[PDB]
Amino acid sequence: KTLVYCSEGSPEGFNPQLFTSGTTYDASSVPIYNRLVEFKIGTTEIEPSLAERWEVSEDGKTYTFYLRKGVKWQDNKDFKPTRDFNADDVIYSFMRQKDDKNPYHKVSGGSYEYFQGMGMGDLITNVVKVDDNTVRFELTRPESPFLADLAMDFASILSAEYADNMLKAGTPEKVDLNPIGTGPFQLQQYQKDSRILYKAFPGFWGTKPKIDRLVFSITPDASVRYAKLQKNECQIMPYPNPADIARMKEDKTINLMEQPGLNVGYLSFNIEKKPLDNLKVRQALTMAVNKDAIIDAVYQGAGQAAKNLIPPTMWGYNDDVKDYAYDPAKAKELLKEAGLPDGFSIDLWAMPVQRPYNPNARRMAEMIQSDWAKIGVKAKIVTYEWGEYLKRAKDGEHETVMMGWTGDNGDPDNFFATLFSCDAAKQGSNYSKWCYKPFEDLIQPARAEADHDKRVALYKQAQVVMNEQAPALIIAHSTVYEPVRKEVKGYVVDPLGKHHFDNVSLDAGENLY
Ligand SMILES: NC(=O)CC[C@H](NC(=O)[C@@H](N)CCC(N)=O)C(=O)O
Ligand SMILES: [Cl-]
Repeated sequence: KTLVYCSEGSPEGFNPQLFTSGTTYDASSVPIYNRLVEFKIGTTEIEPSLAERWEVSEDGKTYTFYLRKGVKWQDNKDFKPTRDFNADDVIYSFMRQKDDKNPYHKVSGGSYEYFQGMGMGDLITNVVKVDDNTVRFELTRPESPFLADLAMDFASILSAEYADNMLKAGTPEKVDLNPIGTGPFQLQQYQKDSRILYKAFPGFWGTKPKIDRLVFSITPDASVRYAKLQKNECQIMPYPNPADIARMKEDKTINLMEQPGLNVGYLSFNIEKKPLDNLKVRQALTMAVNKDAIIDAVYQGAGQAAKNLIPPTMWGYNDDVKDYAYDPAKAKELLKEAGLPDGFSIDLWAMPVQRPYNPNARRMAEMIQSDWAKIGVKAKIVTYEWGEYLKRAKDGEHETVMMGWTGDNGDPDNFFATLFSCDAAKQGSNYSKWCYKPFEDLIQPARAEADHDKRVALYKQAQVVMNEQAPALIIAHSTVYEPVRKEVKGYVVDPLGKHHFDNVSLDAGENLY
């Protein structure tokens, strides 16, 4: 049986270590690779995966994983494995990211954005082979999110034998170009911006998928995606046009699943660029924007105007945080107070693809542009190919940039630290380039703290500190809609935002209306 998924854009590549977009993860880490541990689908409950069990030392600084035996690696034209998954695969996977003397560290540019943005290098002091089936992580300090971190895409396990061979053959880049995993699907063909083809991996260690061919039809226009869905040219699609939601609910070919998103959409201010280093200017740009008007016009009601980086469904949420008011007059006065009575010009980057937290960045940019103009700020809307967009914003080239997040592990650390820490400003996904000690003073002890109520207290104050400094314009938390042909059984919406096909089957017959 063949399932066709209409994806929203092209993946950036096939080694998940090197990238941060859900687009890439759906095409790489989710189908092809495994992690040591895995969340139960639809939840953030951690379950055994490549590690069948683990122990944690009483001081929390040592994690020992006992690895599943008999796990086969995939094969391709350049690689046939001579051994099964073991500790060396795990050690290669992490040392490549951590160690600049590992031969693969600079391969494909070595942009381990998650690894570096989460400060995993300062945390993980060693990864040790206890024996062929036992690996030990040694940490410099306790880290409550660490187990959840190992369930994330960036911590996918790559093949050390494959890596060995490709290095000896003088073509190490093939590890990143031609993926070899332990997972349920293997990559068969990729035609850039057109299609991805997968077949079920016969030697897969887990429960076999109920489909044996998986096709991604790369389809960036949401209206075209829905047209294909109605024709059953694809059976699943993400990010429907917000205007389409009403007739989709009446569409008897599909089940329209919906849930509150574990996500956020925002506009990052690059505080390295004038005049965005000025606090009153950031507050003025924030107060000029009517967020409720964006929820109405861009999301067509399907979300909530935001004051905090984390959505209401994330624990630690601080409801006592004080929203910036929509007040252009006062925003103009703040600019005057800042010594900018005649405003200024600034660029506003908007991605060209739909995101779970932003269904139409272009249209939203036009609204913010119109809002900013009322206070004398002239925004220039800029866009890039999705992969290039992320790369250049990571390089700090933007002045302001539209951005967002679906949580990866259910933990507040994965929002506050991964998006707004100093580590993330230097080498991660903090495109505000904001590095602020009183923030660090909260989010860093919060990771090390094991007491849940104490973690809640620290994150609540991190929201206060962040709101006071306005390093980003926090716009929305959005409703998630996932249209699925009724012929599809077994599909489960992921609050962590990836799309999983290893669990789905297709009915015998089909609806032709
Ligand atoms: N600027 C960035 O690196 C963020 C891009 C953003 N990524 C994510 O939200 C992560 N958490 C991947 C998880 C997911 N999308 O399912 C994106 O738009 O994909
Ligand atoms: Cl909020």
